[PDB]
Amino acid sequence: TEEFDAIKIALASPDMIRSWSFGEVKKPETINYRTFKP
Amino acid sequence: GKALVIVESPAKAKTINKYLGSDYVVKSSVGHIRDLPTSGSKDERGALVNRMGVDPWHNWEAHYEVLPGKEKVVSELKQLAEKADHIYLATDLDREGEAIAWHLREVIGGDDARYSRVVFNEITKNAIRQAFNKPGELNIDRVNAQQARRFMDRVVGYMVSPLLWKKIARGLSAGRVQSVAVRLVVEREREIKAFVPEEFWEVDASTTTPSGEALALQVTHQNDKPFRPVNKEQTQAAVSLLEKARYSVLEREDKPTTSKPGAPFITSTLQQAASTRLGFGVKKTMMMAQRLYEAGYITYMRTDSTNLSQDAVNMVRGYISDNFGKKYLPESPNQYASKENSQEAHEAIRPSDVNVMAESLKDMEADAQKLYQLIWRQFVACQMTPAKYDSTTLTVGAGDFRLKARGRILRFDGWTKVMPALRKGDEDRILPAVNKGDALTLVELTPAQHFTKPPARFSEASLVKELEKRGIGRPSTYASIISTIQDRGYVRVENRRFYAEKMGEIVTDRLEENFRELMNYDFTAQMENSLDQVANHEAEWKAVLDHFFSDFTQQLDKAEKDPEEGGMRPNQMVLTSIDCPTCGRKMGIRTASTGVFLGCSGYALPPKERCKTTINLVPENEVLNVLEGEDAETNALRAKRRCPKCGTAMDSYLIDPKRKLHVCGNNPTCDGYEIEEGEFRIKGYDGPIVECEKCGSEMHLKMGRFGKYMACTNEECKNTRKILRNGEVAPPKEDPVPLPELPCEKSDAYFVLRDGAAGVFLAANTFPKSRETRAPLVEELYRFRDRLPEKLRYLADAPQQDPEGNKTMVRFSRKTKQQYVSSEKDGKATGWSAFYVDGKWVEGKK
Ligand SMILES: [Zn+2]
Ligand SMILES: [Zn+2]
Ligand SMILES: [Zn+2]
Repeated sequence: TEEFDAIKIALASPDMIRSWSFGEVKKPETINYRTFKP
Repeated sequence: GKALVIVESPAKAKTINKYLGSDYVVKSSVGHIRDLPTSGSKDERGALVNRMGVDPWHNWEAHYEVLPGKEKVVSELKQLAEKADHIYLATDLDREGEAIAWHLREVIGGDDARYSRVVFNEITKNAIRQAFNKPGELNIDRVNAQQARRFMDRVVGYMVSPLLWKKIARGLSAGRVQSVAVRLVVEREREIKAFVPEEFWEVDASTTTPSGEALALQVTHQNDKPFRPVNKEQTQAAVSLLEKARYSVLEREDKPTTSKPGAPFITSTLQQAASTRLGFGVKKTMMMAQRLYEAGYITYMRTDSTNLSQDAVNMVRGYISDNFGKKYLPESPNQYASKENSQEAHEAIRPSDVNVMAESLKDMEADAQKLYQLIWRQFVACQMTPAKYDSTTLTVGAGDFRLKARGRILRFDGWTKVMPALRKGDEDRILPAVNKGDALTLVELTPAQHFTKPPARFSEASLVKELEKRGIGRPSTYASIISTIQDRGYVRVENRRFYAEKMGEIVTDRLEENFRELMNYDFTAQMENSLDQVANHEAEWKAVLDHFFSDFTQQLDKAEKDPEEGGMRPNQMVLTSIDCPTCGRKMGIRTASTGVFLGCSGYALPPKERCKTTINLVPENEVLNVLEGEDAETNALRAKRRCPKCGTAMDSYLIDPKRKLHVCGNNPTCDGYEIEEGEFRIKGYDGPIVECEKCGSEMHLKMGRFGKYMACTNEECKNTRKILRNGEVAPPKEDPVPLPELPCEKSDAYFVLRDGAAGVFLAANTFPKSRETRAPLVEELYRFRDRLPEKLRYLADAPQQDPEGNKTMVRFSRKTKQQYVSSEKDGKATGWSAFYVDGKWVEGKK
């Protein structure tokens, strides 16, 4: 697939992790029981 | 026998029970059981005397009454009094306690040989034993004095308030001493706003000795005149001349200094100390002092006597001799003299047992522990040896200029040891031991710029000090004056400092003009002194009441007349150029009990041409900077604009996010106004802050035909929720079905289902009045399932009864923000609850 040659590891900069995320989760709810919907 | 002791507080009951024991039954008569009427529950004069209860013309018949909820306690007390053989009235020392005791006596009856009046200044074993040993008779003279005061205050309040409603504004109030306190605050406000700060500069100098020590001085003369440069350029010139000149210490002064401890607290001194050291105002100070007294740790907190018992003096001298030792004794007691008119029979505010340290007060909240520590420290300090200081003063000369240092060094500390200063003062430093006629070497010098202080705004404690100086009110009154001036809306307290509302100025001016005798400080003092004469039994209560009432009625009947006849001038308009959004006309600046507002002259035109449009202001808050210290008030005065027509400062208000309004201090006597887009400090509406689920905007609390209700601030959104019986925020409605089939029980209304963040509840169609709310039952919902909106129908499907057969109720789980159904038996929850997990009802034990 990606044909990588090696693996690299380092600390996570906060801007980097925020760049990963597609959104913030702010409330503890998990899934509705009235309709099985998040 | 069994002897019954009646005490006002329940905590006082517990503390006194600690020392009385099994032979005595202690019953706590919570507050005033019997009082003049309050609620509504030549006919005008009849209705006035029925509202007052007091009838001044028919020799002050009083028609006392017993308030809703007191009757239970009155019944219990009567039963216990029938059981008991001797009835002991153990109210507090002061006139209020005597009035309470008289009321109790008169309700229970049997007066002559069945009531003993007990008098103790502290709730302690020795004091209580001495008090019960030889009880006193009920001192009817002090009761009469208290009744005279109460009658005066009700006469003035009820007779004046309709006059102020007619002339000035509905929803005003008045009071004898209250109005004089407002007058004091308003006079200080007028002095402050009149003030025009000058500007003056000062120079500071830095010097080293031949011995390498270092000294800092301040520069105070030029050409043998006072050094006080007016501008920057002058100051820079002075600094130049100083630097060029050569300095020598032409003056060397030295002298011992002694400082005595402060007197033990009277109530006014205790309030001033608690404000200055701990920040407690009046209400918190007296509440905590009352708790400390009722617990038994301190003597009675309403006193103007600095006297101390020989027991107290011997105890504290023992404590000092044991802990500190002989140097701090000193040889003989420190006497302190109170006013000749003071209640010298009373003691000061002191500990009941000097060895009880503040940390040991397990049952007192931390603020009360701090207040007790202050009382203890003062009491110990007052008997200790004076502190000893040695003081040095230096003067140094260069050219046309002389510059000065003063310093003190501390060598015995005895009273300062127990009672330290809050911070070091400017003279609390070490000047080095320069010689007489010494020399000095020079380091670089700093100018400073200053503006003269205006008279300082009253604090709560400094207003209490002013009242104590003039003789307006008494130790028992002070807290009530300080509270009532705020509660009645004439004065506001901010930054721990007193500020006077424009309505307070209007009412002060009107009352001074019409009722000059009532508002004059000397006549207020003379009235207080005459009440003291009554309590002495130097005067007859009814007499002085009649004299007051005759004068007051003369002044009232003059004041009622038309303004051309000479009665109270109306709330005169001041006019400004602004376009009324309803009719474009010029707009004027107006004061109501609600505040200060912008009105359109069509308000004074008959219905045909009447305009009720109004515009609503927010004042700029002054934000005094604590870090600026003494400067903070001066800079506030500097911040204000000044009126064009007069020197008086101007006060500032916000009319648009684009516009801001300035108004003169003597408004409406002065008609200057200014309008500017520049916008100093701004504020907004409030109330239970709720979030509107329909637009996310802020939602505030408002009342009216909807009574307690919550409405969103967004002008594009009119969403409204409602307050219910046992919940905050306000469920809106969404399903406000006027369920006509469910009747109210405490009233004749019918229930309506409402929704909101609190949940789904039932409320009276007249919550403003009925304010009756209860949670719906599942069977109730199933009865009216059809009327429920489409969403809530699921609640009707929930099981109606638990496995035990008990009836269920719909509840809201805030932690999960969802509705569930729970069963209750005997009013307690059965511990069974059902929620709705994925289209089916999951029931189980809670
Ligand atoms: Zn108008
Ligand atoms: Zn002016
Ligand atoms: Zn809204």
